[PDB]
Amino acid sequence: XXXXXXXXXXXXXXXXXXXXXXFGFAFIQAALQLLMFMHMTESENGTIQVGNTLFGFFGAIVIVLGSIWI
Amino acid sequence: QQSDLILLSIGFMLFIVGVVFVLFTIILVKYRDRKTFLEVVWTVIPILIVIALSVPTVQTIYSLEKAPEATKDKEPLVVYATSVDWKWVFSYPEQDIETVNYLNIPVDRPILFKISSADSMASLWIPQLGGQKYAMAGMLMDQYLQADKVGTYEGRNANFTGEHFADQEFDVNAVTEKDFNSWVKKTQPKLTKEKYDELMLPENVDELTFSSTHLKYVDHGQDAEYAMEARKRLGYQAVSPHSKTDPFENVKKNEF
Amino acid sequence: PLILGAQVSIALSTIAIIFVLTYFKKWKWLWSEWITTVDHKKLGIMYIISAVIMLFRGGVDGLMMRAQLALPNNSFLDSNHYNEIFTTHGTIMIIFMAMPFLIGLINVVVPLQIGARDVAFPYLNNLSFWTFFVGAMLFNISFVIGGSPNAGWTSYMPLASNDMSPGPGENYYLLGLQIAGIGTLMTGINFMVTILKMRTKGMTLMRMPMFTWTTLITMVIIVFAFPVLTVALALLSFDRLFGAHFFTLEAGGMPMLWANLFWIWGHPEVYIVILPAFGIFSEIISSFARKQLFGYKAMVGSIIAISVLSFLVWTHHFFTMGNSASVNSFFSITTMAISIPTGVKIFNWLFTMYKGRISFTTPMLWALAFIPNFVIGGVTGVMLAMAAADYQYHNTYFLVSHFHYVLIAGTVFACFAGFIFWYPKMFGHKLNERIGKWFFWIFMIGFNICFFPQYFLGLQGMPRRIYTYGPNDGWTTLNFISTVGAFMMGVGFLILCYNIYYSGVGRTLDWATSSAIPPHYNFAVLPEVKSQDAFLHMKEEKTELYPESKFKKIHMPSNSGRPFFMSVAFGLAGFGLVFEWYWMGVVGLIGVLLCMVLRSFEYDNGY
Amino acid sequence: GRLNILGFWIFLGAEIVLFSTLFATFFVLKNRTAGGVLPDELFEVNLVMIMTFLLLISSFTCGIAVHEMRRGSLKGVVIWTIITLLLGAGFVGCEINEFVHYVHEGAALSTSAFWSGFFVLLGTHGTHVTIGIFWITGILIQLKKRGLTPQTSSKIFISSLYWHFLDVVWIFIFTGVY
Ligand code: HEA
Ligand code: HEA
Ligand SMILES: [Cu+2]
Repeated sequence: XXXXXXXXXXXXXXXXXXXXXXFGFAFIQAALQLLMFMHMTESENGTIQVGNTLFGFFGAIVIVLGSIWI
Repeated sequence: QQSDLILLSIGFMLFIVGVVFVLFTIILVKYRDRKTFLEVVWTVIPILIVIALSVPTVQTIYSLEKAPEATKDKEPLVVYATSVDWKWVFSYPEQDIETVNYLNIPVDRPILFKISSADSMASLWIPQLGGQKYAMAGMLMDQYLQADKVGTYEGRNANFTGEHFADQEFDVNAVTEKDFNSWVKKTQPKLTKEKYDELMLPENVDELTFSSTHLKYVDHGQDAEYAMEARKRLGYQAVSPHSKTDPFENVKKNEF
Repeated sequence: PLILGAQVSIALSTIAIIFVLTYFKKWKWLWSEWITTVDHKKLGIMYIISAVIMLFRGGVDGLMMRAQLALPNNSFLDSNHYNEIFTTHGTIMIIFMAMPFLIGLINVVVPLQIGARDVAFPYLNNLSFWTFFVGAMLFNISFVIGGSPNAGWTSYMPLASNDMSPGPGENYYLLGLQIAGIGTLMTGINFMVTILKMRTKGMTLMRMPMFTWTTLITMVIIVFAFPVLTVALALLSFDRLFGAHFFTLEAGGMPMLWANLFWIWGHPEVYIVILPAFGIFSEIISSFARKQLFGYKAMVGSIIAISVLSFLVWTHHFFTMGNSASVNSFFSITTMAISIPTGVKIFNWLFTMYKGRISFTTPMLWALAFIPNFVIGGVTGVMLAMAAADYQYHNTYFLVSHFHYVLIAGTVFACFAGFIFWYPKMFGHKLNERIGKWFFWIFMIGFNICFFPQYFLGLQGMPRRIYTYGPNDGWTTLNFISTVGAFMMGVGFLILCYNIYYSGVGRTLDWATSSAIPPHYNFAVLPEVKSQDAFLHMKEEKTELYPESKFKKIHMPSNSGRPFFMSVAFGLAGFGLVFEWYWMGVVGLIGVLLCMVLRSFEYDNGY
Repeated sequence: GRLNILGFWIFLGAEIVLFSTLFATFFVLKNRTAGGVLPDELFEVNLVMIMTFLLLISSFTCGIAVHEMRRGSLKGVVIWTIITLLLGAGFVGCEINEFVHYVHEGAALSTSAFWSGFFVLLGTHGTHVTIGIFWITGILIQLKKRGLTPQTSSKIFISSLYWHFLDVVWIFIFTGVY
């Protein structure tokens, strides 16, 4: 019931993604996965769970933006 | 040798650190045998050791970019440098001349070395010129040099080893301007069109004067695919055991 | 070729010796209490006993290198042999020596010092040994069966595909490490949860103490700096075999693109070899010294710095390839910001050793020599960070002389420190101390006269990866003195093996076990600890033991024979793709077929 | 209580670096194809691929929340996990026909350096979503002689979140390559 609100809202992000082509377009991609993954991390085993992927995306910025930096 | 002053000056900086830990161990330890505020106050000296180098090094990284040794912004000589396997190739675009495994440059003249490679990555070290630049097969890297004093400068490669790579030592010389102008006007064989393709095979070679520039062939700095049209057009691809000797089909210029 | 004819007969002899002497009947001890065993104590034993095996393989290779490089015009090794021997020497270390030796000292000492039974997933940790072992047999079978790689431990792409030319050369380096990368990745995932959710009551996170903290940081970089190696080789494995053009010179692909992927994994993994080396030395220098590791807000706080700052520095092995200048100063300034979180860690062992007492035993000598020798190498890598001057001493032995001072003093001594300091854990008694000092002195003095002349060899003008130097300004003796010191370290490995032929001032849960060679269940009751150092607070202060009638049930994570068959499938698929089979593999697809069948067996077994 | 929900969770954080390396490779090999075919792919197929996968999680974000956590639809496991299993073959079948149709100029990794990354950045991508089907159907063999209850049969959740991690880079691929 509560998940249907995020699922329906996520579909609008992909539709709005096509309108961008057919920063400003690099944040809607992560925001789509924030709403996608925020319904299943915390808690109990949390903090470590949602924290493990936090510095993981850091390396993704370091690897991608670092390779393009040359 | 512009960055050589960094080497000698930094040597004493770590010579002190090497003896500081001699004082931090040998002074005590022996005396002490059976028979929170210092760490935070220590955070004032460690950057002081690296920030004294995190500025002159950066003031040199940007210094080696623009016009280097002894010239402001005049006398621009260009020398296209290409690296095949084992063997070194240098072509002068100023006048139709190209030398192999040998290079002469006038002293106190800017030289815009266009660095590139043919088949394998390399880099013209030349321990007398200082900084080396990788020979990237696919694009030309600019690197300016000069000559301190008249002499015989040794030269070698970064030596990304591959059977014939330790003997990549090519001798270069730096003479006066008057003697350099008479060197061009004496030589300038020719570009035999086919002998260029006869170079990409890795063996051993002698001087090979060549009084014609080769840059009329796909630039070589671009389109680094000139390794299939090279080794394969003459019918040759090596292996590790047996049946080598350039898999048959001769024509070349070797040693002895 | 003449030399490689004797070893293939000796390799067949060792296999034939196993059948007669050992295989009278082994499906009762080898297949039961070993091979597929689950106890972490036995797994870590098989880890370091393999690294000692690789020490002799990398030893004869490393010795004959400098024996070939004794003086100019020497005709010991030709071109295509000095190229294969020095490449095998570097790859056998770090990957197949320092990695199984450090994790071996981690898969044994770490689970005891936390009070837990085994690890988080003692089943996946079983294959994590054979996953490396089949990758070790893969890389070792390149001796006579195929061909050892000859492109260096880095093995750049433009001299690796067709310009290289040997088919079964780089393939072993590709499939050998690709399998071992899977096992090592799981080794960093097992211990990241073992130290986070299996600690005993009272074992606080900030104090547990510091060596297990370095292991925590060691297994954090493994998780984020090994999937890179998993695809970096997979991309390269597609170029060689399946005909991909990621970095091939022909179809236009970037040749330097494979360099950044290898070094994005390279320098972060470079600390994975020095992090447990720092941890093992952190205890031994603070255990026999009978003091407290003074400094945690700036020592464990300094261990998190190099954990995240290890991925903003990897672009220092380049510099020479003419980058965007500013990006050559970014990673040049940043590299200086990494020798400060590491630099504070040396000022933490000397002030944990002062005011307190000390007694120089064999494990202390490994910690005694670790302090200067690692710094003498560290006071050289600081110069390598200077990109303005890195162009002068890039490669040319001065690079080799820097790191050999950094890693042999750092990890190899830690591999020897943890070898002796935690040898009573492995079996009864320990090493004879007095003749063990003979091994230390000769191995220590030969280490300096081997790589300190290399500092002069490289600065004078001797590049690396060269089989003959030549009479250049009388620089022959410096190359010979380096060889004499190289061969002086060789003398001692006999003493090291002679000491094993014989077959404490604890401050943590090391000697807190019920007896020597601790049992399977390890600790009948879990210690309350509730302090920074458990053993010292559980000795003079009160007593605290394992009282009877307070026992309980067992753990019961018995053995499963699938990890051995699972790693054989990887070894069979990898070997099939390497040894010939250029385009596709007939048996390489079967290994994936056998693996995916066993991955269905993974979630089809109830226990 | 099972720690495999966390142990096989930091592995999902490791695959972020796995796909970031392939994203770093592809983004540097973007301006190549100096000699070959320029990328001109079907637009409507990309949305049909993503909208099927965005509805795949739409039937999976509420596929364990209102399934096992809210109430107890033990009979719906052969309904919600099966319907979401058929959507996994939609991405496999469409990407296979997308690769087969790419044989017409630009086949495999041999035509150009750019197509090497595209077929691999979407290769193990396609392999991860392929083995997930064999993993989601591997747990479906439990409603027979087992039929465990929630908070005990952790096989469903640890494979559901790994299956959810796909849509993370699946959308990042949508903005990455397209
Ligand atoms: C863990 C790191 C590590 C360790 C322990 C060693 C161990 C040794 N290494 Fe090496 N080395 C590297 C890391 C390491 N090396 C790396 C990374 C490369 C480059 C990789 C590449 O690019 O290819 C390299 C390559 C390399 C070079 C540079 C190659 C070149 O530039 O041409 C040198 C220089 O002399 C060298 C020497 C030695 C010596 C003398 C030892 C000594 O420690 C030897 C130790 C030996 C023993 C412990 C056992 C002794 C053996 C015997 C007693 C057997 C005697 C019996 C008979 C001969 C029958 N090795
Ligand atoms: C255990 C592995 C290990 C560790 C810990 C290090 C540690 C360091 N390394 Fe190195 N390195 C290698 C493994 C390692 N290295 C290998 C394998 C190569 C060759 C790879 C190849 O090409 O094959 C290499 C080569 C290498 C390069 C690349 C050279 C090239 O381009 O070819 C660089 C460049 O920055 C470097 C620098 C450093 C620095 C600054 C540190 C610092 O972390 C060191 C920190 C220590 C100190 C800084 C000294 C102690 C500090 C104090 C006593 C405080 C006071 C001192 C100051 C304030 C300065 N080393
Ligand atoms: Cu590094």
